[PDB]
Amino acid sequence: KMGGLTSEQYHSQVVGKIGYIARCMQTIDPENNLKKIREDYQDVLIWAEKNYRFEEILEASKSGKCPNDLDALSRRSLILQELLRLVSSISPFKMKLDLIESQYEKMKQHVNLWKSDYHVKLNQLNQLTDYLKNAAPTPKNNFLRAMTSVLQMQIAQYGITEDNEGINQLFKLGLHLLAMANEKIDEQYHLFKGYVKDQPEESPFEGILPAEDQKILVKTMIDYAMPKLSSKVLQDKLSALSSSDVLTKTLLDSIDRIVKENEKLNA
Amino acid sequence: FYRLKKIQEKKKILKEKS
Amino acid sequence: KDRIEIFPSRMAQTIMKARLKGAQTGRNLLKKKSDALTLRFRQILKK
Amino acid sequence: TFGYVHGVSGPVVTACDMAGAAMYELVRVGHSELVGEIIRLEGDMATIQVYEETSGVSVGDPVLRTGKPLSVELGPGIMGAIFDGIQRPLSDISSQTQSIYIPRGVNVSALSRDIKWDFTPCKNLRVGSHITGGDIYGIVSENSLIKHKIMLPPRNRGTVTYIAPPGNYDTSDVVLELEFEGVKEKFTMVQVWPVRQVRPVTEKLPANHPLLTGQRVLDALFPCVQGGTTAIPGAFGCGKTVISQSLSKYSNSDVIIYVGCGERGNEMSEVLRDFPELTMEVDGKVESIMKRTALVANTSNMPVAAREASIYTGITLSEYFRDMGYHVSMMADSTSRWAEALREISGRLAEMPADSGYPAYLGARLASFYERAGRVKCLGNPEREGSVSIVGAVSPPGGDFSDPVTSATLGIVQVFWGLDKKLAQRKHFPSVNWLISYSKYMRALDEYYDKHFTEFVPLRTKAKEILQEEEDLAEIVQLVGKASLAETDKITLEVAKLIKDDFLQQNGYTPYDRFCPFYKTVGMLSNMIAFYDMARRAVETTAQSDNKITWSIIREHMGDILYKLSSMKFKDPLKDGEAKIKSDYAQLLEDMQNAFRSLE
Amino acid sequence: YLSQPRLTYKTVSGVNGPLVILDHVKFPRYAEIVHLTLPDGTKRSGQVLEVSGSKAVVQVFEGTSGIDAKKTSCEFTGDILRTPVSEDMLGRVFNGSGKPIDRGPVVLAEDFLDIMGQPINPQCRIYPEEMIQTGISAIDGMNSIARGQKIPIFSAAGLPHNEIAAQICRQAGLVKKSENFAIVFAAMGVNMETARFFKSDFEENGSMDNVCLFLNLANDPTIERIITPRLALTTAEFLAYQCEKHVLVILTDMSSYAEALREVSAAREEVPGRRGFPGYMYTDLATIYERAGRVEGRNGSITQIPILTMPNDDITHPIPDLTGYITEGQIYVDRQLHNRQIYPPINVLPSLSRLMKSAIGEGMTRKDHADVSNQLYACYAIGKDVQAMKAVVGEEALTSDDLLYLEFLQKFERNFIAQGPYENRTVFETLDIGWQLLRIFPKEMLKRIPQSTLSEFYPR
Amino acid sequence: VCLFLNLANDPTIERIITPRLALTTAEFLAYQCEKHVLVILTDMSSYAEALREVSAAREEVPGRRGFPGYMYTDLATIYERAGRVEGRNGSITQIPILTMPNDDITHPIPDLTGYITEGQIYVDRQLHNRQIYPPINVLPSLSRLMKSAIGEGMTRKDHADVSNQLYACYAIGKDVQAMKAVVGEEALTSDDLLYLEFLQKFERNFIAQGPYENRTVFETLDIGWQLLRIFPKEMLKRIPQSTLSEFYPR
Repeated sequence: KMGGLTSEQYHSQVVGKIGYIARCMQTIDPENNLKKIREDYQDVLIWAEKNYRFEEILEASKSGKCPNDLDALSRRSLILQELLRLVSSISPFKMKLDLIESQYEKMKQHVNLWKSDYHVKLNQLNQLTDYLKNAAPTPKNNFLRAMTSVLQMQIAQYGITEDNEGINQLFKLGLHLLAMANEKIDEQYHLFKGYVKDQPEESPFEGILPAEDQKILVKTMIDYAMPKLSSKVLQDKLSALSSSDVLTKTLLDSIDRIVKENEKLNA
Repeated sequence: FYRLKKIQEKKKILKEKS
Repeated sequence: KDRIEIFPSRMAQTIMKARLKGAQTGRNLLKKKSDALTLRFRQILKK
Repeated sequence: TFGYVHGVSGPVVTACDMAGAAMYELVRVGHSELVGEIIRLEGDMATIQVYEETSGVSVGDPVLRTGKPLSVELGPGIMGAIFDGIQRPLSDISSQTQSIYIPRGVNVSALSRDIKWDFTPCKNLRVGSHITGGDIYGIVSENSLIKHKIMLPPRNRGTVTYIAPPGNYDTSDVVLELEFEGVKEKFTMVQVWPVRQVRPVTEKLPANHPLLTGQRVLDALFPCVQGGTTAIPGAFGCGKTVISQSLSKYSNSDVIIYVGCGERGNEMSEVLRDFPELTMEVDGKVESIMKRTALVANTSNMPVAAREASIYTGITLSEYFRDMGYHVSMMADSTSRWAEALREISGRLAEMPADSGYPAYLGARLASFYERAGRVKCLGNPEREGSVSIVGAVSPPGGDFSDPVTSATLGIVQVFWGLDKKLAQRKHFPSVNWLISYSKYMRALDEYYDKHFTEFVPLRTKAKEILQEEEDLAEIVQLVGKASLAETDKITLEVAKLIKDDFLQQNGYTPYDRFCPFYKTVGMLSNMIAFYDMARRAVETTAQSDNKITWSIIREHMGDILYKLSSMKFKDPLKDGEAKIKSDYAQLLEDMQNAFRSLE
Repeated sequence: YLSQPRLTYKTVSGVNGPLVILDHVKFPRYAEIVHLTLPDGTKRSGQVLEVSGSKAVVQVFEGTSGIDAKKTSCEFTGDILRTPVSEDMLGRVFNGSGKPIDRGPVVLAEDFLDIMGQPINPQCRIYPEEMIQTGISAIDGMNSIARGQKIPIFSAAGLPHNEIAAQICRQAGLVKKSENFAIVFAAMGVNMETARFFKSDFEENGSMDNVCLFLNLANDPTIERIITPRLALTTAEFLAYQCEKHVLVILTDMSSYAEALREVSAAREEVPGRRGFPGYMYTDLATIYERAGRVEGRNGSITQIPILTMPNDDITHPIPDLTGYITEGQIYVDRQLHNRQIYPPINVLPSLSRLMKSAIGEGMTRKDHADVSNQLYACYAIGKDVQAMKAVVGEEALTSDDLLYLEFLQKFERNFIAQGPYENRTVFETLDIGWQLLRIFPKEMLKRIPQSTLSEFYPR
Repeated sequence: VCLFLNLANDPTIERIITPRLALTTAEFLAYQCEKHVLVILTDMSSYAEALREVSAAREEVPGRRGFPGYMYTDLATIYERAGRVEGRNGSITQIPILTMPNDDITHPIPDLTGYITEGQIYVDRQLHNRQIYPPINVLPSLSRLMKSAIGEGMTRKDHADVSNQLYACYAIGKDVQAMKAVVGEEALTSDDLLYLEFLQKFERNFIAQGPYENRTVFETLDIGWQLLRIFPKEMLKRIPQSTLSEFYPR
């Protein structure tokens, strides 16, 4: 209590932290399935699983029954808080109970969690996620949304703690597209297609994105080449592709094929 | 400064106790 | 010594300020004369 | 309540019938309700120092007791607001009264009770939760940049009895109600805090992260940290606006709080005109810095007890935004104009003077002020961490660092960026002296550098050595004739000038030199010191070999390498990427190495 | 209005110094105004200085001679000092308390304004832009004054700062591009020869219709010297911010104001401050110097020119030192230039205008203003250094470029600075004189003038 | 260790009873439990300034620069609680730490402290600016209990003479260093250069130590003799002859 943590203040803070750990647990696992984790936090979840008032757990802390080392409680709370952050960032997708405990005990053994790079990559992912909560439909917003959904699923399938260079690539690509001026539109198409080319698959949004928006994705990529037209035959050729509901890499290669004959229609 | 403050203090002691 | 023998008063202050200004103008006069002689010296050496 | 006036003699009012009135409480005197503060009690009488003009106050006038000392209101409505040392809403007085003056005894709230704010509660909280002091229990969407976190006051606790659903509320509605030991507390979006009390934290951490400003100097040679304390010289024609403009536009801070502590009348009209014009870029869009900035503005004729309490209003606002999880950087312009109002308030109370007339408690105040900065772990449940960085400005008479205020502030602060006028007259910008400046935060930024920019600290030490050696070789070149110059010294006096002209000199009126990232800075310094190293070894190896190399051969064998060195500071960080500039610098390095092997 | 009858008291309970202590006052109001009637009939005026219960302490303007505690009457006015103000005050001479001393009637009021005034909102003031043309090339051409600045004149005893003030007053105006202007003059603590000079010089040089003169003399009551600049500034604020004129306010010898401040402070039984003057002198000077500037929505300004004499020619005395913390720049009236018989004796090397950059330029004076001023300053300093070296090196061992910096010196001090007390030089005449002086040096020596301007103005 | 931490954002008037709590603890541990205590009181300047503030609060007679007239009699009730007593096997060694305002040693705080304590260790700024550690200037330093603690059977027979000779040589070297700033480098004699060499080697070999280096006193005396051998034994006019006969040639 080096300076301002009076006894009343110290034990009020302890009771508050106990309640916060209880709430974070109830949110991270509403239907009890991480029995290992709900067991590791048992001595602090007991004081909330049965109804004690604020003053009962307060006098329990002053006496000495419940945990009263605010620093130990803080370092045990940061772990569960970052777990909840990881499992609530990837909200539409999900994670199964093996990777959850894997990541949990990978976090439990870190020297300093606030100085880790799981914290840093979670900061980046949450930046991307928060820009898109009330965004306006536009090219760069749609591209960010697509790449963000792909990143969320890749994290839900692999994890955040171990290195997975697809996740790193998508991370830095999204963080470079997010900070790109909303006037540069020739660059924020080159970024999207340069990503799509360096992606082993060719149907990335395979349940990753509902088809109703894959239509908007394929259309948005179809009117970026129409102003650059130079004939009528290629008009029909390009507008024939307008019937695809899957933004496949072959469609983009067909786009850059048709633009070849577009150029060929000049001197 | 100290001498003048002393004179004023003695003034405001006399006038109040008298 | 570390000080000049004088008594503190608002007359000694202006006297001492006058002394300071006079000394640090004489310094500039001598610092100009020395560089004049120095230029002459550097010319004499070359020729 | 409601004492009465018994006597008036100058600014000092005496009030009778004031039985239970605390010391330093605030009161409102008269029928126009001038604001004053209780400075002495005696029986049933109170002695009040009135802030405004007491001309016209008669005997028998009312005296309203407020119940609290000088405090600030903290809630949504602070960003982009303009206050003064008492936290009066200048831009709202100006529009409700439609006059160009500040009325006498004006009583308007600091945060408007008309705006409807978008409030969403914490989704886990429900009736029965255990919430303590500091917990964030809601969020108000203030603007597109700053989320405003609603926190419980640092001294309350209990169980949630009622919490409001998401919706639009003004800063008067009850958004939370909790219970403790049979007593209820209702809490709204605004909390009140005394400005002379430090806000509580969980622990004061050591500061170990840089404060990025964007200038190559002040970021390489004299670094500041997030949570540090800086001091600059506030003088005329020294190029002082670079610091505040850089802090506002290009910095890793989240919130900015600017404070004028008694500035001239027309010097405030320049800040209040320029600051609403600066812009930033966030998420690609361009926004105004007054979406994350608050200003405290005083002039020389405003009350002397507002020109003194300004520093405290500013630091309390920044400690309020630090407790949310943000990183704030406060700036106090002309702390000397605050010390003079301090001395005058002392003088009014007929207090014994100290050295140079300033009060006895001057260093105590100047130290307990700067002890409020730093990085902290915030009180409350959701495990955050914040910081406050203070930048003070002193105005020593004629550049003399012996005034009590300047001596104290240089004894306290850890960084000191010394802006010079001599360099400003030579068109050397930013006009930092680099010879009297210092920074004592260089040993705290050692895990950071060694983890992120491993090959930097040696370059920093080398550059400092070179810039010192070019300077203590001054009489050697004047009292002797420039000829008795060992080749090591020619190499120095040339590369040090290369640094002075193409590293330490930056031009903000460009598209490439407004902001200099740190990868670009370390690249530009590594190429220069690598040149220096190679060109110095090439000479001192062939010291006695009949093939004496001098700077005359080095400057002819590499005539384009030197230009490309002097042209490193044109690589745009936006039109060119980061990998592109890295590869360009690496290519220049390999060309240097080649053209140095094709010389031996 | 005030429709209740006034109260007269015959309850004087003490007399000492300039103070009369009355008892049984009903509800004594602070800073109120009182009219005293002496036992024989002479009428005096006073102001309430302290209030305590049923007791008032009145400070009498004309002293307490012949006042006894049994037949002197004091009638209480019921309010504070409010002065009448109208636009007809332009062209008139009042004394320190505001009553006519020019053989004319009293001011028919357009309003009654409290002379203490309220502070200007820091958020309504805007930045000074255009130029105030004084007609003196040492100020106009090299220390330009912007509309809304506050720039003092520092001088000493015996130096001719009153004639400089009079010339500024009877020449100042606006720049004639390719006039709503007024002046308010406040003379505080002047003797009778100075007051005669001001009055006659203004009213006989055909200019006393855009001037309002407030004359306070050294034998006048010392309380009127406290209210003289506040009447001047109340009138200036009316004119500038309600009638939208451009006002210039000249206040002569603020040092006498400081002395009167010290007197009325010591009358309150307050312990002296640093070097004699009260501890609150900064705030009192600031409530005067800060009643100035441009404001948003009005087309009028207030420019202030305080004038001081430095005691013992010291620049760190409390009055100059504190005036430096509130104002923007300074003009220096020198004594070496006065003894060498140069008028006006203005030293341009220590002088400065902090807002000159805003007052000059294209569309305000001319496109060559800043460069001509910079080059004149540079050449003058260099010529002074050359004249220093000439005394030890000898005039027969000087360069040909050091013989040019010694003709520029004489021509600059005798043709540019030295003007003539009735000679009005517009800004363009000043700049043309500057070019006539700069054409001594070959075009290649004028280093501070860009080549794009050395092409248009040098070949003439 | 027992810490009593009063920080810069804590009550000012409670800085008056902190050193007295520390010293009461020290006296209990030393004169009743018979231990050897070492007391470190940090910034007696802040104590003196809190004392000035409380004195000015109730309008008492000042001394120099506003400090109360009883500041000597108040600092002496703190510094004088340090020593040994007859019959008990404890002690109290006090090491206050000061900060002199503007590096002035004539300020009331250092001036009244030096009249009460048995010496002082002077930390210099001019040596800090040359990156010297520890930056200790030995001329304004003093210890008043040295003469009775050194010598034969205590450290070594020659301690006092080496100390006095190093003092004399250091003072003459600092005189020559200031003469040459006026008369130039090439107007000095053959002995002035000996003094200017002693100055450099002393400041770099004797003073400068390194922050974790523990020199036994015999190593210090050997370094002192290696420094004194710069001069012929006739320039060392403070050392008796029978000491120079035994210690100078080696």
